[PDB]
Amino acid sequence: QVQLVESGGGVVQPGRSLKLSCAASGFTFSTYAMHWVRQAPGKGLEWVAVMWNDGLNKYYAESGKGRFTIFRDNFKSTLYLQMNSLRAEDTAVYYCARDRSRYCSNISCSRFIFDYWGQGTLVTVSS
Amino acid sequence: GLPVMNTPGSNQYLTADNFQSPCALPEFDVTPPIDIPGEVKNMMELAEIDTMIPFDLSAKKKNTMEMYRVRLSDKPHTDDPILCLSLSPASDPRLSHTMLGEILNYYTHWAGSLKFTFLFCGSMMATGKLLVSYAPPGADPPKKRKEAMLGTHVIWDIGLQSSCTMVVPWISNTTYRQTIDDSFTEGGYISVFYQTRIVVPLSTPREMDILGFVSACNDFSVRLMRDTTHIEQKA
Amino acid sequence: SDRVLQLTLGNSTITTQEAANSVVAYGRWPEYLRDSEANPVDQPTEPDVAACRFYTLDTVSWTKESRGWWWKLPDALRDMGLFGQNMYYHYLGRSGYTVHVQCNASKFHQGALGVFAVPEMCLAGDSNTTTMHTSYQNANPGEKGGTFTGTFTPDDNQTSPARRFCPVDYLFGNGTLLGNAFVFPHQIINLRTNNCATLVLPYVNSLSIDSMVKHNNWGIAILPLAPLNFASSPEIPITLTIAPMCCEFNGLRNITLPRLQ
Amino acid sequence: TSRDALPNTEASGPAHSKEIPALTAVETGATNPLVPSDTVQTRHVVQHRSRSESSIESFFARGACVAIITVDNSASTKNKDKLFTVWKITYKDTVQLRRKLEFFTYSRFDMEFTFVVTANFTETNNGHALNQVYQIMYVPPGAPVPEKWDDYTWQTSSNPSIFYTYGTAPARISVPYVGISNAYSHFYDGFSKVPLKDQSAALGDSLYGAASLNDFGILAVRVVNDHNPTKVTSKIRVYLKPKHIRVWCPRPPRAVAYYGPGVDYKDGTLTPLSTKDLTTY
Amino acid sequence: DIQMTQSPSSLSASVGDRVTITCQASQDINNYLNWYQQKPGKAPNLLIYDASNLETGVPSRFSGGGSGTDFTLTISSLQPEDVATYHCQHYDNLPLSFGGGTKVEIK
Amino acid sequence: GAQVSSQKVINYTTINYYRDSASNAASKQDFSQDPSKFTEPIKDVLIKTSPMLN
Ligand SMILES: CCCCCCCCCCCCCCCC(=O)O
Repeated sequence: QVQLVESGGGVVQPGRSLKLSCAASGFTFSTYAMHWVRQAPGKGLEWVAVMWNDGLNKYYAESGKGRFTIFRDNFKSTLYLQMNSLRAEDTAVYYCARDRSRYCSNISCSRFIFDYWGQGTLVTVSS
Repeated sequence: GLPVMNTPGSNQYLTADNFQSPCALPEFDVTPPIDIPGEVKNMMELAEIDTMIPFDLSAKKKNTMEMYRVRLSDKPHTDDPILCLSLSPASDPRLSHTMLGEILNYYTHWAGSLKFTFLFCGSMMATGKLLVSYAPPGADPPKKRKEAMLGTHVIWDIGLQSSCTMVVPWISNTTYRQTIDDSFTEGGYISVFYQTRIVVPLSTPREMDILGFVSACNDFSVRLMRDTTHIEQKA
Repeated sequence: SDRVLQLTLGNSTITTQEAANSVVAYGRWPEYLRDSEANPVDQPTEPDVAACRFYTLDTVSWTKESRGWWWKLPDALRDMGLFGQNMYYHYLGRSGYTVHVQCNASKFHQGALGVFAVPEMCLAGDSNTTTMHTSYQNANPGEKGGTFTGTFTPDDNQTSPARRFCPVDYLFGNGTLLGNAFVFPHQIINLRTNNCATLVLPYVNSLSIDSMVKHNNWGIAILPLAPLNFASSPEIPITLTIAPMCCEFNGLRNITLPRLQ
Repeated sequence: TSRDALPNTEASGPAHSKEIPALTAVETGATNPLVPSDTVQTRHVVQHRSRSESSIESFFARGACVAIITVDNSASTKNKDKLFTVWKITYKDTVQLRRKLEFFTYSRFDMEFTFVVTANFTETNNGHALNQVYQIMYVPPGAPVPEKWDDYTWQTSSNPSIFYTYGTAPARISVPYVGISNAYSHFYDGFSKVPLKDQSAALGDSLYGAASLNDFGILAVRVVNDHNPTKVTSKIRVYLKPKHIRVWCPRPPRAVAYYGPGVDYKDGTLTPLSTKDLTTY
Repeated sequence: DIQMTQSPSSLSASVGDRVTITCQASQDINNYLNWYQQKPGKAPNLLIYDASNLETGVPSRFSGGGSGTDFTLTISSLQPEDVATYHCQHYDNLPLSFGGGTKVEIK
Repeated sequence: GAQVSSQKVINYTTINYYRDSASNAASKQDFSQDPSKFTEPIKDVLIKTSPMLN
């Protein structure tokens, strides 16, 4: 069992920005692609973005594209998600997950099966 | 089968062994080489190239561009030295980080002669003469031109040839010297003095700098190899 | 005297009266590909005099505060006449170079410049939280080149990094001491002795021929070994001229239009 | 010209002429090839020293560690599974051999791999374990990487593999020069992709100096024995020795601590030189 | 983009019953689909991958099948601790997407 | 087919067991070269005794 811990969630006023972090332990962080997945209260899962273990290649879902930014620091084994212009529809629990793409920077040789999930951090957009 | 008995040392792993082993990629087709410019056969070739010396290394000038420059001026004559060296190519902080010293720090023993080259970077209107000397060990290190004049020395006249070279000949009791600070195999002393002051006319800078270079001759050698202390890794 | 020289290539020509000498990197002269070492099978293109000629870059001013300058090849010549057209219309290319640095002053000036030619001149970035993360646009400034700095300032906009180099002068921009850079082909311009430098660069690479748009084979760096000063602020210009030699191109396609900004 | 002695030294008397060996011009870029006989009087001596072991072959004739690989052998239900480990082959995980190799720009050589395996218990006795056997499989680029310790991929029909028994002498194999170019490149001043003006920004972005995405591939390591009630931890250490090596285009050595696979450097570690005085011996 | 449709949204069964859940795709995706289990107040857990492979440690009463546009998750004999939400997830191409989820409860 | 070579302080013997040349041991017996390409790269020849520039 590896350990993934998210933090930075809380109450945020509409239209403002927030930053999330996910600290990984128990494995070589710099050799895996990392994902963000969120779940609105009482709803189903929804995928956000991925980054291919190099810090440069990434992909965003259409919901947060333009507003969200994903980046990582391989020396501190940390993953970040910056959110701007948060709307009331962004309230949800955010998870950081790890897939099986180990040395990969392309869709051709990646495969997105999530073996591990974090405990999740809650974000509330309200005033 | 053929009878045999094992001798001591069987099943050990020595990192300097020279045995054969099977190939994991049999019948592999290898790319042919091409004639790339700049091939190297021996490591002493790199040591035989002139590289610049950080003479100053003051507390406020080390790790800057100012450490390579030695200052001259047109002040009246004096018998004090301009610079001093201990001739420890691998352990003296001024010589240790040069290419010669960097290559030496992978070896335990060295021998041969050394060349020192100086370059004058003043205006064409400046003139003067300097003294460069080498004193073998065993006596007081020279602090006055009167003392340095008794050792091996050359007089440099600044003219149309803007550089001077001094060869430090090999002289020692042992056949090799060690690459650490050791009183038994110490090297000597090197210093520079004014022979006559610098003379400059009007409308000219009255201060100027010089640069120094060091390399090895074609009789230089190093034999016993070791790990270097100029690189380290953290846990 | 031995200080005079004349060089001619195509319709260009240069004359100098106060030259030190010409240095050939590793003692090898530029040459075309041999039949025993050519990987591609298509007929190459040799524009010859149409591209093998001297081009003059924009000049720069040398003062007391200057830390240095650097350029990349063949990037610096990407917009020069038909050479750039051939570079962008073809997939593969190779060539040598002749680099000529010009800088003159009076007999009452003093100072010195160190001119270095480095193969595979990698430089260090400015980010302290990522590595190898500088962008194509910043890594290829063109004929304007870049400048060295006297101090290291790491970027801190982690959500929007600048993605550009930060080459320190005394570390030579790549973690190695400047005083050891004389292992590369070089020539020193000392104002009291000579006023120009000439270097002949053959094609050096681990491949017979490569892509000219993606990879730079040579780099040119000019740093003041002794600061400039004059009876007194002093300022003198430095101009740089470069000529491709034995250039050869292969793999003709439609033209490429890179994103330069 | 093979391990032959260096040239002898001649005898020289006083000189009074118009020849000036000691005066030169550093500006030209050449080095003055002087000998002690050109500046001082010397005696004739027969030379015996030679440069036999500063050569490039002898400078790389040392086996150097490059990696440590850790695997476990315990019941899978436990918090830590029977951890088979994956390592991508490189020499930049350590600094010593990296620094030695980066004296040059290009090189060719065959490789020799040596594996040293050690193991130990983690809890208080509670029995022992039978002798263990390890499998080291080479996975070239494009082949399927194992996803479990008992996958079908471990059949190794075409992948090279080594089975090693604990307590025996270290394992060893050889491999040729396997570069797709005419020589390895320790530096690459370029990109793997060009961003086109007519194309979206994300499609042309690439790392600086990356060259090929991954040069040589992967090593996969597992314990072949099923399990034991007691946890046993083991480590594998990889050692490299270049053979038949050639090099070109020398470079200055690294002067500051390494920072990542590139030439980048970190803040607060840019002061290698120490204090001294200009006129102090 | 690809849309995943799950049915039924919820169901009830008695202990020991055979329960079947279906996830449908808007176009053929070969066999690129995973199944996850999520108990209340906890993160999902992987059950099936490649639409048929059973993850190590999962009880043998779970099994997946189907291909193309229709897929099925079945529990041979329901147990008290199987009450949870079940999700389907495809990875045919980016962007990824999940299903709506299906709740399982005891009758 | 064995190779007999002389040690430097008289002979010693070696044999190749594998068909791949990568399996051979280091044969050493290197050859030196002139470093003029690095030390004297200037175009024209240089004579050390005569004045370098005139
Ligand atoms: C168990 C068999 C393993 C075989 C591995 C073959 C790959 C060997 C690669 C060695 C060269 C390493 C790179 C040196 C210089 C460089 O390219 O940066």
